[PDB]
Amino acid sequence: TVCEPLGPDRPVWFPGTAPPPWLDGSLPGDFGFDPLGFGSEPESLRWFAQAELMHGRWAMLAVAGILIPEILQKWGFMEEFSWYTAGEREYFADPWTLFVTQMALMGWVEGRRWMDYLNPGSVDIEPRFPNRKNPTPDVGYPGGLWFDWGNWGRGSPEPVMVLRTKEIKNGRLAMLAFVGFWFQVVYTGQGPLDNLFAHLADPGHCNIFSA
Amino acid sequence: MRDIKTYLSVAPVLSTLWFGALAGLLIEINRLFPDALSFPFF
Amino acid sequence: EVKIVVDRDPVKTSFEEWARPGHFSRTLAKGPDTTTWIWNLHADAHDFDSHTGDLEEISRKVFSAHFGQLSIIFLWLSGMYFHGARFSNYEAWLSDPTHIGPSAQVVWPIVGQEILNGDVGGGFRGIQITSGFFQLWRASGITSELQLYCTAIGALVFAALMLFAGWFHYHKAAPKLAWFQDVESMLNHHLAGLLGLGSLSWAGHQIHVSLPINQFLDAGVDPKEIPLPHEFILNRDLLAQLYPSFAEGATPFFTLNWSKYAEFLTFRGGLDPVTGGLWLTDIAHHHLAIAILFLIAGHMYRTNWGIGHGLKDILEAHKGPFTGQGHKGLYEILTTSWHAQLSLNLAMLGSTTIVVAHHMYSMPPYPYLATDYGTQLSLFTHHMWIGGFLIVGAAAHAAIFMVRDYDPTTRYNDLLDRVLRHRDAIISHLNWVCIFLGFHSFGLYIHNDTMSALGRPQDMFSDTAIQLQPIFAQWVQNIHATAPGVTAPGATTSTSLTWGGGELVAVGGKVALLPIPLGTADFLVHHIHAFTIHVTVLILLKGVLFARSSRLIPDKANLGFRFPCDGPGRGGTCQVSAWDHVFLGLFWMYNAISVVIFHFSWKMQSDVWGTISDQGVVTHITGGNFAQSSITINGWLRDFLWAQASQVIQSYGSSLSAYGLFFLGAHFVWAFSLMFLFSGRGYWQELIESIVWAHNKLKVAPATQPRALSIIQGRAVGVTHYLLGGIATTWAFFLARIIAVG
Amino acid sequence: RQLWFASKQSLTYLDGTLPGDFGFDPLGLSDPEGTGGFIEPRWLAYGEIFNGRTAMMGVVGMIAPEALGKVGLVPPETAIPWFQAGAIPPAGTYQYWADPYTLFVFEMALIGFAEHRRLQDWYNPGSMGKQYFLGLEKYLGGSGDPAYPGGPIFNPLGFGTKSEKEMKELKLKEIKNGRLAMLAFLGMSLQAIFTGVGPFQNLLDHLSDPVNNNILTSLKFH
Ligand code: CLA
Repeated sequence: TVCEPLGPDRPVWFPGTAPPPWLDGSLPGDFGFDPLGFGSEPESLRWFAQAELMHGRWAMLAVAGILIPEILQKWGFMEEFSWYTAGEREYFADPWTLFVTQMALMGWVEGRRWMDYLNPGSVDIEPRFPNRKNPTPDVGYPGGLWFDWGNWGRGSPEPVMVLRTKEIKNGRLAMLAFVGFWFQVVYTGQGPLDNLFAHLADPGHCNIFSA
Repeated sequence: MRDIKTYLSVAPVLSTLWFGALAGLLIEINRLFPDALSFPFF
Repeated sequence: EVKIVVDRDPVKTSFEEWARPGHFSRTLAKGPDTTTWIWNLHADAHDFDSHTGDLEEISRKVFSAHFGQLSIIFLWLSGMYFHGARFSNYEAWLSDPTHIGPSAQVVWPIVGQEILNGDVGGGFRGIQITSGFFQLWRASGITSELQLYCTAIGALVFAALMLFAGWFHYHKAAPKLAWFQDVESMLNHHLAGLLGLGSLSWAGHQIHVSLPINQFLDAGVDPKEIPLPHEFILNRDLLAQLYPSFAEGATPFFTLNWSKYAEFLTFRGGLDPVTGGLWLTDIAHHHLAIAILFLIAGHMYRTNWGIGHGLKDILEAHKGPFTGQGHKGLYEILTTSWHAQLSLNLAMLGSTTIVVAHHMYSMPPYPYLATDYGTQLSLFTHHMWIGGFLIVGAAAHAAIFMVRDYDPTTRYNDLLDRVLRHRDAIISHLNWVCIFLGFHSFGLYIHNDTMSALGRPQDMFSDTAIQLQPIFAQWVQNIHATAPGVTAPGATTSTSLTWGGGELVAVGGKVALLPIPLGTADFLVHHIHAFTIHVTVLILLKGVLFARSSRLIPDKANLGFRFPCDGPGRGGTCQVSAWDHVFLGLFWMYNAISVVIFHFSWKMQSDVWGTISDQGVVTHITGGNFAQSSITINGWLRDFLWAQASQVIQSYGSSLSAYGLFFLGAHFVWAFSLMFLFSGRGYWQELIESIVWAHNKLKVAPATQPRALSIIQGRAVGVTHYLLGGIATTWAFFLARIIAVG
Repeated sequence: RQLWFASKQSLTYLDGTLPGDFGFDPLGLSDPEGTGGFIEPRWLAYGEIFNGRTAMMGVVGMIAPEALGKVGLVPPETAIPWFQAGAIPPAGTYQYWADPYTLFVFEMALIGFAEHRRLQDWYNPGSMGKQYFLGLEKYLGGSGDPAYPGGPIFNPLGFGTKSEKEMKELKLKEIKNGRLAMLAFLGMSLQAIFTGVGPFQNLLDHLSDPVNNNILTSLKFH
């Protein structure tokens, strides 16, 4: 736990501006950007931090699942066609069965996680053979060799706050990427790589303003 | 922030949202069961 | 002199207060010990002058409130333009507007209301409208849904901008006193700046966009290939093709030989048979001349320089023998009390709304407007209602000023002093005039009805019997019909067609306007109007003049503006506050407006509106029985009220069926009002007491102690419900009848 | 203070604070009874400086291409009036190294970067030389006053050697040239809106034929 208070250690998102006082910069990925001041009170602050982390991780997974199969279609062996139209793809089972199974299992898991949030340490999975003392928690970073078997979130590979900063920044970027992909498919009728190459060929004209 | 929460807990806005939700439920039921005169379940 | 002085950031945009209701009132902020608290909260929210004692803060508050109002108006305009864009048949309507009903509202097919989306023609289904936007959108050459769409967007932008401006000007940069209190520059601008330049820019938009596209549409073209507006200003050759003079740039104007432009700026008058509307050349000349007039008017008062008058330097000179010192000091009164200004402006605005209502029907400005019957009728009656309400508000706020902020020690005057010094004479003579008019304008109807039901028709009041002739009105009509001969050579016909001379204008087998004759029935109805107006004036003027102190209660003013009574003493003192005077006058204003609008409907549907045959024979919508059936109340029942109420009552199971349903609820509320207007309070208090007992027995007695409404609020809810019932009844009646038959 | 059409509300605040006060303001805007935001006299001098500078650059640039085309060697591919270059679609256009619209929003974003940073400096002077900027940090402190930034990035050759008088001259020169360029730009644009042929060709005209005098015609056309 390292703090990033005002000064050179605090590169303000808006140069020449004093960041909101209740934005200390402890949470990695902070730059003093909350003009709406939603993080005014601490309970809301931590709640929004958890929401941000979850959104970032899910958005990373979603953008990977969009990107990789489409390029492996374009040039790779197997041809995974339009992902936006894969939502209605036909499988062995009906979409509602898939939906209810997803909801059951994810409700189980996310409910256990919800109780962990409301009551830290009271719902954890970390066995204890004798004489080896286990690690604690920092909710949002469960620890133990279930979700950190590489021993990366604790020390050695990088000071923690730096790696969490990497994570939150990449997650914000991935959120932008997902909303961009979706909005493009709303407007255009291709995948992300197709729009990409179309822009590469004609950067000067092949844009949103092409029509 | 908490001020806007206590403000949102003031009866006008709470009542408006509650009534909107109830009316939406009723109109959706009517959509999924047109003219619904009797109780043809038992 | 005058500068830009303001102040910085009085109040911070903090939600600290929104969770604490009634922060403004010290008593209200304590807590709701009972239930009357939540009535009193809304009841005094906007009461700014009872929240401070200095005019600076309330002036800032009203400055922000005006922005709120303007934001709401802009949002409404945006909604209108949107619903015209995405949900209307406007293009099909433009294709041919003779027999295609303007519809601009569809309803969702959920609960059987699909029938609401009735047949309106042009391959469309939707609730028919009567707002009359379509004549405007055809005047301004919209002729494309893209234009409505982008206009709605721009309106939304302006709305958000105004809301911002509001927030900023109250919270961040609050204006100061020497800005507000400086009325000289405000008059100067608003005269020259707002109105003048407004009409000028509109004349611009008309001569450079509307006029050519409208002339093309009158020539008859599908608006698809009609040249776009900007392509009429960029390439000059189009307008050149239209108007030779218009291809001469700007030399004929600057060089003072303006007559060259005579083609598109002219003084024809009359109406345009192609659409019955006004010759857009005329309306353009009008708007432009008005712009110039306002601009030359705006330069009156000294503001910073050495030229110009001062509103203090104008009054004090006027001082006649009878009145004495004249208007000395009045400038201070009308600059130190907002309520005075609110009253004056509300009165003038109500009068202007009424005169707009009048001038509308008799001189249809828009094209294809005098042939969409329901639109004309509904517009006229709406404007009449708005004017009436504004006038009553003017009187009420004048009374409020008389109570609170009037004082001779510092806000002195020698004119109002005299006026108040002989109030009794004024009220007495107005009362006697009211009695006289009531008798000789209603007893005439009573006599006529009686002598009818007694089989003595040749002793009636009509043209076929003992005769009363409105000679002055026919005199004026003759003058207006013979004036374009000598007095106004520059004109072509009479100023309108309703003057008793000329021909008739009919489009699509229907007539739009023609001469209007006046029979004895018109004399009687005019005197009824005069009487009812005099009585409303009596009520409101008595309230204002006696708001300070009456010969019944000596110190009424000390008891405040709005209080229920002064106890049952001295034989009973119910309804003595000016507030109750306004409560009374409201009903009489309602009655005046109701009889006026009924008269208008009958006269139009019996002497002007209707259809024209192929040969040219006219068969009016109702058969022209006015001059023979408006002179008996029993007639009003039979010929007009009963008969023309058919289309609303058979309306079930049709598109118009909605107009049917209201026709009952309108009546119902109308009933309901009596329950509050007749009863008192103590009875309801005891009943509420017994109900509280019945609940408390079950451990349900709420801490928000139930309380029957206070007296004044009872009267208020009663009068509101009554006005709602009456206006909704006449509204449903009018719409159903006219849109079904017409 | 060469008085040309002054007033007293001018002299209420125009007490000689701007370099070379001439005393010309009938209206009396910046009266300091209540200081209007962006009506501050400091902000007024700032605005005149910035506007005049931009106008100098614009009057050079808008006229440069076609003019040079006359007896010069910039090709006739761009022999086009500034008001016909393409900025005014009802006049002309050109096929460029991008499309029109995205080009405009891109240059808008760049100018926005520059002027946003300059404004942030205006509010808090010197406060740009704190944050990481991939270099450039040890230069953007300026010369204190946002009016006059200085700095070897904006002071390459080196003037005002050991002086404020030399700065006063150079600087009067600044205000005079700014106002002159403003006049010339406005005139070129008005001719363009009323003549319709282009400034440099208007010089081509007014070198020989005196009888032109097109205020006599007042012909208003595209
Ligand atoms: C990571 C951000 C990102 C990136 C790299 C792109 C890239 C692209 N978009 Mg795109 N887009 C984005 C976000 C992004 N978008 C978002 C958030 C939206 C929702 C509004 C859209 C909506 C959108 C539409 C509707 C269309 C594109 C299209 C395109 C392609 C042509 C460029 C163009 O005309 O659009 C320019 C894109 C925008 C104006 C969107 C603005 C939003 C982004 C975030 C701008 C901010 C820049 C970013 C933060 C800085 C770079 C970060 C990182 C990449 C280094 C191009 C491959 C077009 C296409 O399909 O290609 C043929 C197209 O029709 N975009």
